[PDB]
Amino acid sequence: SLMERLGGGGFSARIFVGLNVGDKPTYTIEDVVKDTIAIRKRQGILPDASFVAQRGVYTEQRSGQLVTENSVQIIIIDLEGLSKEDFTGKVQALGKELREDFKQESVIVEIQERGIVQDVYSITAEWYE
Amino acid sequence: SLMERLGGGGFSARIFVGLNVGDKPTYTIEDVVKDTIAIRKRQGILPDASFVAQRGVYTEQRSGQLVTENSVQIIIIDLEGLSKEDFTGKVQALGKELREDFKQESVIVEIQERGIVQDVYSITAEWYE
Amino acid sequence: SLMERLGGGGFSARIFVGLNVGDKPTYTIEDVVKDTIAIRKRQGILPDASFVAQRGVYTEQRSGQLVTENSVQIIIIDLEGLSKEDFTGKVQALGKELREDFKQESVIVEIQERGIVQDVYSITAEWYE
Ligand SMILES: Nc1ncnc2c1ncn2[C@@H]1O[C@H](CSCC[C@H](N)C(=O)O)[C@@H](O)[C@H]1O
Ligand SMILES: Nc1ncnc2c1ncn2[C@@H]1O[C@H](CSCC[C@H](N)C(=O)O)[C@@H](O)[C@H]1O
Ligand SMILES: Nc1ncnc2c1ncn2[C@@H]1O[C@H](CSCC[C@H](N)C(=O)O)[C@@H](O)[C@H]1O
Repeated sequence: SLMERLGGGGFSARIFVGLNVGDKPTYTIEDVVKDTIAIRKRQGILPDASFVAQRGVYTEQRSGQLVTENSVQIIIIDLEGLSKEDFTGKVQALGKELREDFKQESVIVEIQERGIVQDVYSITAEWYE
Repeated sequence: SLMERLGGGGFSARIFVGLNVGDKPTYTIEDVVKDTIAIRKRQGILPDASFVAQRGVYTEQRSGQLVTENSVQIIIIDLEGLSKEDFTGKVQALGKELREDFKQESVIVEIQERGIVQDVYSITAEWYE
Repeated sequence: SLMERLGGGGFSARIFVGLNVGDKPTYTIEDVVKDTIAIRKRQGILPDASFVAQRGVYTEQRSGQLVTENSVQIIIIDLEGLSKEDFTGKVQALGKELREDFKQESVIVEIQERGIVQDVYSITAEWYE
């Protein structure tokens, strides 16, 4: 076998997507897998990724209620050697669309370069209050 | 949606908690979720976290027996902008209490700052020998 | 309890192993656990590790087909204080053997030092074309 060293700037990302809508369990990990594939295909990017099922604990921003849900940790290693701006923008757009598609108040996105965190973002719904 | 960049020094932690007591499967991931919520509430800290089910392999320290168990990886991203000392101390106290509550010989704690590991600790029972 | 700070250069690794052979679901996480234990024992290294079940999305290299499979993320924290070369070589050998044992086209290996990625490798089958 060949020991192919990955090129590029070593970008990766983690996205956390919950599966409750409010306090109601609603979605499944496979829903997130399929939606992520669909989004990334429309970006023209290699969709390859890992999806980890989790239990998540989250404090709702508006009410302060503490909720426990199933959630998904999406792990993306850039295998295409994208620029920082290209990779970051495509991951941010994916996170923003996942938030909409799953009716989420927040989606958390973490961008890394050689494992060093460049940015952690909370993508937050602007539902009118 | 709003792309809220997380503030603070970028602290996060990982805690590994096994669910065997010795070679006996005993606990579940939901037990760890509930206990973690309870501990963190008593700390006055936001409990929000992710919990990943795993299979773990561990060599017992006293006997050298190799055990395979279910285990839990707790992932904590600091969203409150705590100081290094505050966050580190609260994570260490959580790990220490989890070790007691689940009758564990070891709990592993990893503290990161912008993804760079600051400390890896094994919290080890002092059972008399 | 004792708060034992881990020594060494802080090496760790992640290995991603799929459970499809081509487009056919074939293996299970427990197969990977058992094979990893067996390999690491023959290396004379402490086998201790964590194994995370995942859903994985992968583009096949030769055909371009997009496949969704179950997969396993192996997380290895070096607790023995190995040298960089020793740890890296033993993780690479484990990844290479896992690729063979599970009839995989690719296995992904990531080596970290204090969380900073030193290398990401794709271990790729040289099946004759
Ligand atoms: N501080 C933190 N550290 C680690 N994981 C966290 C976290 N805050 C949230 N998470 C993870 O992020 C997931 C989604 S956050 C909450 C989503 C919710 N359903 C909504 O509508 O907004 C959680 O389930 C948890 O797995
Ligand atoms: N070197 C290593 N690298 C990665 N994960 C490890 C590890 N050593 C232990 N772990 C993880 O840490 C978990 C708990 S360690 C063993 C706990 C045991 N039940 C006790 O009573 O002490 C394991 O199940 C495994 O998931
Ligand atoms: N770019 C990427 N980012 C994150 N995870 C990835 C990835 N590419 C692959 N993976 C992970 O790596 C696993 C194995 S890669 C594909 C293995 C396949 N069965 C083969 O025979 O080659 C996938 O299931 C996925 O979990």
